[PDB]
Amino acid sequence: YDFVIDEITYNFTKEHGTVEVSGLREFLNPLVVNIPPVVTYKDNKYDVVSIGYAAFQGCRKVTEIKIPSTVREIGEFAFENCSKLEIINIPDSVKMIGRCTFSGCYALKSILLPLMLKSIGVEAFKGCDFKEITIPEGVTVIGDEAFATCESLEYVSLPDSMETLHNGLFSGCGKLKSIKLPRNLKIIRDYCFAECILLENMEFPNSLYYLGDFALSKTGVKNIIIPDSFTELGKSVFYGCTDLESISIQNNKLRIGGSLFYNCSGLKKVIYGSVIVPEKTFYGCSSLTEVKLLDSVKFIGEEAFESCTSLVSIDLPYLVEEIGKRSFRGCTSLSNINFPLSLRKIGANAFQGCINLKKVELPKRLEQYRYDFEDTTKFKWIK
Repeated sequence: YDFVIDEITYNFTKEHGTVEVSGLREFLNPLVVNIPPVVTYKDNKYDVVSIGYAAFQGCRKVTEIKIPSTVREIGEFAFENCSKLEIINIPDSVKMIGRCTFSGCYALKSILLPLMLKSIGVEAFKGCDFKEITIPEGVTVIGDEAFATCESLEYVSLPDSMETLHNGLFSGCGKLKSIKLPRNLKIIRDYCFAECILLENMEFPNSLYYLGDFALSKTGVKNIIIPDSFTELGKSVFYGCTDLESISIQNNKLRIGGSLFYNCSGLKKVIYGSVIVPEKTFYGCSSLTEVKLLDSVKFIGEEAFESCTSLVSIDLPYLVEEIGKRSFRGCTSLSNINFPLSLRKIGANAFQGCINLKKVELPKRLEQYRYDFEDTTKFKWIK
């Protein structure tokens, strides 16, 4: 630092007659930091116009910081890991909250953002203990993981003009039950709501066409309908959702990654119409008991229904061409399945472990696939 006044250290900044707060007085061997708007040093007055980069980083004993109206800029990391910080104000002139500014402020239970704020950086509020936050209408960017691990957050108002939610924005917000999405939202990026285990109420705007990888993983959703307005779902979007009971994805042209409902162990009912059921879509869906595949479904991917141990019947629609490797492996309850004459290929061990699959009917043309069933399965061969 350049000089110290009371408990606070200062650095000279380029603008004539100005200083930045650079930290607190430290001894080598409830705490309120009261930042003044003006300090005098060696007969000259200096306006306190900014808080420096990492100025209070790791100051784990501070409980309150009072920031004067003259502060117009706050550096990245400024209050990072201020884990006892409970009380702080952001002056009206501050336009950006930078990277990690409040990351790790686990005791911070509220904040009011300046109405003229324009951007919120990566991880800006990661771990803060807010119950609610309102984002001013003019905020045009909110960075990755800005509210990740905000474990008390129950209410958030996003700017209504926002069109993209960044990666991991609300990852780990395990008290968030609802969110109102911006009315013209286009894209939800990867991990956005991952581990929002209580999240139940979220309506999709008509404009929303993309959900990224793991975007709704380990959420609280109960019944999902993917409307025709979606054009792409990433991988693992609903991975591990334990409260999800039904899904409907009927659109024949929707692009979908693998593992969408992997480990959705509460999923009971499926309606599915996309042309391909990708790899591992329903892996480990051990409560799944009703599966409606629309006539538009033509391929059942590798391991798609592996470990669906409650599924007794499935009607394969009349134009199915391929069943993948291990597609019904370990479906212990599976008893009733048809093999349409459009079928060209059955993958290795597709019906391994299907111990209750006692009788099937196949064309002689597919008899080489008999080894992909349990040796107890009896076959009726169609000439």
